Amino acid sequence: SSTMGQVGRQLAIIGDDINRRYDSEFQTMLQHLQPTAENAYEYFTKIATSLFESGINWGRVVALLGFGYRLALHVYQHG
Amino acid sequence: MGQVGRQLAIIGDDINRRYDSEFQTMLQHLQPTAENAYEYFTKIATSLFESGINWGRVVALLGFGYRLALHVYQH
Repeated sequence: SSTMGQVGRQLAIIGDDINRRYDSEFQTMLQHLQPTAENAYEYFTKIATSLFESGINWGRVVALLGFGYRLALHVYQHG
Repeated sequence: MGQVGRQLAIIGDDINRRYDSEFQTMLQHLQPTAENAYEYFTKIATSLFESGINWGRVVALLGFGYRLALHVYQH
């Protein structure tokens, strides 16, 4: 009924679109890095630094968070 | 490293370009104020996760929560 439920379902469309666009693209970059528990932190901070030197918006931040989630999940499963 | 950081910049800019106006439209229908920003965010998040959780939905929630907080701060 209320707007909250309509907005919540609209965000599912946004969230699934982001998830479907870039989840396989995050995994491709992890295959190239092959990060491990010993170097996941250094990889992520220099990836983050290289991202923010060219600008910062909320889209860049959420992209980095998504990649950091996949990277950590990758390390946990392949490390 | 260099390409990973540059590709996430393209992705992040595309995400920012693709959905920012959709967040503004949601805020104008909610007409939120400081007093009820919590109630709106908490209920929206409930509706979002009724149909499942994935990182794409969580980051969308955060990008909207940041727009909501930014909108509330102006008023």
